[PDB]
Amino acid sequence: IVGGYTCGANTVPYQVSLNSGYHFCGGSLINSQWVVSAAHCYKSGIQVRLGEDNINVVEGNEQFISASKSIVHPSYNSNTLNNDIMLIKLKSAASLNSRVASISLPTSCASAGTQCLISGWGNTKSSGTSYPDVLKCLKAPILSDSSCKSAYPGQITSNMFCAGYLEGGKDSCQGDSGGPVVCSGKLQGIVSWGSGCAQKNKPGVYTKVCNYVSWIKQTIASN
Ligand SMILES: COc1ccc(O)c(-c2nc3cc(C(N)=[NH2+])ccc3[nH]2)c1
Ligand SMILES: [Ca+2]
Repeated sequence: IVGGYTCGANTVPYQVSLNSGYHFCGGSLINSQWVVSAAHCYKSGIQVRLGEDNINVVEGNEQFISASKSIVHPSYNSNTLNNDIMLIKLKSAASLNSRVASISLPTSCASAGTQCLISGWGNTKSSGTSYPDVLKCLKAPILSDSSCKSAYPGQITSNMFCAGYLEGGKDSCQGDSGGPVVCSGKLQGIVSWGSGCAQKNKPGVYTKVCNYVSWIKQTIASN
């Protein structure tokens, strides 16, 4: 997260760290046994880490659960990143409390101008790598589709939305992928891609979760 602030331990209780021996992606807890992340975060050997704050120290509140299966969206395209969403089922259910809680799925999509909270342990520099130990937060607004499409002409599908600052300086970055974009208490986006990080006129692009709620519910209902 570039230009963000320290969230504070356990203030984002649905945030998970996808770990394969190091933090590689973010994710969101949607019920005690399922996590939602981005399809480009897929790999086998995924341990889901809940209740985290400093990902390098065990401080208490952490629950490490192995993924029983990951379900990448069948229409995911790794060249365009269209349908960049993945569901991970956990081997065992997490104990939900105040530090580990699920986030609700939206009933409607969000509008441009909606302010959302993006969080993650991804890079904090737009030039070079500085990964933090604790979770960073950034409040960013969803942008209008016309500004999004003028920024990435021909690269935005109806399953993507832009959120961020066109003047540059604040954005999500590498390491943040798969994590949550929460607006008004509802999961509206999944960190997906961007051109560099916090560069002017290059806002972050996110998976538009409101287009997948029936797919998520139908898939969880059958697995
Ligand atoms: C270069 O290697 C990788 C590998 C996986 C990623 O998700 C990313 C990545 N770049 C990203 C850029 C952004 C952004 N909003 N500017 C957000 C997530 C990203 N994730 C980069
Ligand atoms: Ca920790």
